[PDB]
Amino acid sequence: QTGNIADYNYKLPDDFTGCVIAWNSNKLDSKVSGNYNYLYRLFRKSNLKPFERDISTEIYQAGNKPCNGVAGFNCYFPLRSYSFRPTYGVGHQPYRVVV
Amino acid sequence: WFHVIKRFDNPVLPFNDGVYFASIEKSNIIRGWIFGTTLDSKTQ
Amino acid sequence: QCVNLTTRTQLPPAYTNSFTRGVYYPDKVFRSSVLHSTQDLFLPFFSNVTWFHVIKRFDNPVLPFNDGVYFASIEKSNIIRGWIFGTTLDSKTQSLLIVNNATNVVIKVCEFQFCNDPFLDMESEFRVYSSANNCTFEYVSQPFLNFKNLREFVFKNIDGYFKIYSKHTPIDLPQGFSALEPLVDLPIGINITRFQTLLALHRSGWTAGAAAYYVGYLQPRTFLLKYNENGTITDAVDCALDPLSETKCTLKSFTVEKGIYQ
Amino acid sequence: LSFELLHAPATVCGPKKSTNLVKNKCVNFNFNGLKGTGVLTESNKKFLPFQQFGRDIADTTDAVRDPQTLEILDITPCSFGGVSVITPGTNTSNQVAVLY
Amino acid sequence: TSNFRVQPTESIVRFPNITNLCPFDEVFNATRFASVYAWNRKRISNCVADYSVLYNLAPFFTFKCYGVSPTKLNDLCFTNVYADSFVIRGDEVRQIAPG
Amino acid sequence: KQLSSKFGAISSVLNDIFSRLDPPEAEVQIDRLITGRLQSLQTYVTQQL
Amino acid sequence: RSPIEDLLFNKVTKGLTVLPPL
Ligand SMILES: *[C@@H]1O[C@H](CO)[C@@H](O)[C@H](O)[C@H]1NC(C)=O
Ligand SMILES: *[C@@H]1O[C@H](CO)[C@@H](O)[C@H](O)[C@H]1NC(C)=O
Ligand SMILES: *[C@@H]1O[C@H](CO)[C@@H](O)[C@H](O)[C@H]1NC(C)=O
Ligand SMILES: *[C@@H]1O[C@H](CO)[C@@H](O)[C@H](O)[C@H]1NC(C)=O
Ligand SMILES: *[C@@H]1O[C@H](CO)[C@@H](O)[C@H](O)[C@H]1NC(C)=O
Ligand SMILES: *[C@@H]1O[C@H](CO)[C@@H](O)[C@H](O)[C@H]1NC(C)=O
Ligand SMILES: *[C@@H]1O[C@H](CO)[C@@H](O)[C@H](O)[C@H]1NC(C)=O
Ligand SMILES: *[C@@H]1O[C@H](CO)[C@@H](O)[C@H](O)[C@H]1NC(C)=O
Repeated sequence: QTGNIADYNYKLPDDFTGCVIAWNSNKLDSKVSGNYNYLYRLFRKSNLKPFERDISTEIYQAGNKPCNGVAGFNCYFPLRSYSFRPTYGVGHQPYRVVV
Repeated sequence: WFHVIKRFDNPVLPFNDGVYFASIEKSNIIRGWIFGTTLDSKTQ
Repeated sequence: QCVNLTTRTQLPPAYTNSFTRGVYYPDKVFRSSVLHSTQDLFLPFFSNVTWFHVIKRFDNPVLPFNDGVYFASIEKSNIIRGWIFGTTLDSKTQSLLIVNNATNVVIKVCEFQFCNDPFLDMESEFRVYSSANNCTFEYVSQPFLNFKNLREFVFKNIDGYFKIYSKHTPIDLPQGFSALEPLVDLPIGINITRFQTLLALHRSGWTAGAAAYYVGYLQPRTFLLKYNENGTITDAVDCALDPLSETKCTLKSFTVEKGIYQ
Repeated sequence: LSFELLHAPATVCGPKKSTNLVKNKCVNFNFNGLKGTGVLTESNKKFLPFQQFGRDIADTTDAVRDPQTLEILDITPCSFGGVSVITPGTNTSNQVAVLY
Repeated sequence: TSNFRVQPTESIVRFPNITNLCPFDEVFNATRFASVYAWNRKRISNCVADYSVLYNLAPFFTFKCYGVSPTKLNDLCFTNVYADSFVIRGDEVRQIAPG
Repeated sequence: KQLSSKFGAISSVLNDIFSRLDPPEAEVQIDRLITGRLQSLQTYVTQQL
Repeated sequence: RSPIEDLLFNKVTKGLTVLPPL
């Protein structure tokens, strides 16, 4: 698969054997002001290998200017917060996925 | 080949693929190995 | 701006034959010294073709838009101007318009308002359509243009792509064979049901020179394509005309030996 | 600035057509969708302007023209073929020779 | 026993010669833009966007894109681009946000 | 000439199928293509024998 | 070659390869 998570967050190999288990967690895991405890990554230097967890907090660099650990010109924060709310649709509904 | 005697050969080499480690070891000198991308708190 | 004309004379259309005309390149694939067979729309060999004469003769009829069309014209002094394509020739549906004056060619598709007798008038008048509301595509290019010159045009509408193939061979339909190189491809993707033509009028009451054009319809029957050492088409053989050419199609050769064959 | 995600036939694609060209080497070219391996060699055969890519008796891309440049290049495969080994019996000796 | 074959090294064919099919300077280099309430609408279709001209100004402000990361704007293929240009004072530049 | 046969696939070319079709089924399509080519090769070998 | 064999020779005209005869 190809996507935001299927490329930079979690990959599944072609010979993977198992099951994918999902549930609606909008009753418990959602917050009226928004649940920012769960975060996702959008900026990576290369594609993430399957069954690999990335815990690097380094700022992604696009241009030749060094980010020096902070965002700025051609520098963006890889980590982004979720928008889990109970009053929104399926797209903002958190789902508990167990692999 | 690395020889330790007064020689202290502990270099850092990249891990591009799998490695084969052979040691003619006496009295249990070698204890273990350290593996990591950058060997710091920024990585695992 | 269109007005009624009552100077047209009533005459039945003429019919002639299409001995060795109506073969183009199936694709942009180059071939050298190989015998290749392809399945697409093509003009059948030795097939019927409709003939019209314009001299005082005025011939602007209404013809359908079958999957394959063939247009040939024995043209002198550039009397021809272009063609009209559409479904009902009004603003209720998209229509394709082709014009090519003395300096350039304009390819336009829009919901033009067409009258019952389109015409074009050196040239100092332009009375073809009336309105243009829903269209955003326009194209311009270099102009494509006793008898001395010939024109051969075919139009194909496959997968929403309109293909116009042109070839000029300066010298009834003359006896001979020639290639038909593709000219331009445009991704229009519209519904076309009835098509028309444009003829230029000379003012000196209007007088036009002697001209004639041929209109035909292609067929999806299987043919044979021969590629010489120069990559051009020299001879073609129908696979369903006579049994000898059917066996030529079966044996994949232009000659057959003495024997029994099914 | 706002866009639409898969609500209509696509019109504005980004430029993904490699960086440069390779001559006198068999590398995998991607000519607007078709993928093949061969050495780009100059051709003395005249090419009509409408033709884009050639075809051999094997129905494979052996000739092509540049999508922008008017120059024409022929696809010729580089060195390939089977290899055989000649040797005497193992009881006699172990010397071997290579043969293509 | 086997066959001999050399392997390819690089995969480069041509360069992005593709020219711009529609002007773009009318949305940011105009002499005067429309008002905040009567903001004009610009239609972009059947064209190609050259986003490599993004670096033109020294005081150029950061992207702060919402929903699309600027890293992957190139391999995307869109079908309709909307341009909405109107003037905002400098002390409510963060007002344009959901919620 | 039998190499340029569809053999029930979308196209006779392999790389466009690999880079366009979802691998899960693309594996089935390429398996059908290579087994059709194997059948043609086996027929050729039998005729040659 | 004798001319009879010469006349007989004159009257006769991607992984795959042709092995030359021994
Ligand atoms: C692993 O680390 C190397 C350098 O240490 C880096 O080049 C590579 O991209 C990393 N792998 C992933 C999946 O990020
Ligand atoms: C062509 O069609 C006309 C009527 O449409 C017919 O009179 C004529 O005999 C036909 N000619 C041939 C060669 O079929
Ligand atoms: C030919 O038609 C085009 C239509 O775009 C027009 O601009 C041009 O002036 C015309 N030329 C003449 C000589 O009428
Ligand atoms: C076509 O143009 C007319 C203008 O008279 C407009 O009313 C109509 O909505 C348009 N239709 C489309 C599909 O754009
Ligand atoms: C053309 O007409 C047919 C039948 O009326 C319809 O199915 C088709 O969608 C039309 N084409 C377009 C592009 O709308
Ligand atoms: C092919 O073209 C050459 C010119 O390079 C010409 O001399 C030759 O007669 C042509 N062959 C045919 C069959 O027309
Ligand atoms: C880009 O293409 C045009 C024609 O398509 C050509 O004239 C031009 O030379 C090309 N660019 C370069 C750098 O060669
Ligand atoms: C827009 O204006 C800037 C400065 O006024 C100039 O540098 C640039 O060339 C213009 N055009 C584009 C396409 O940015």
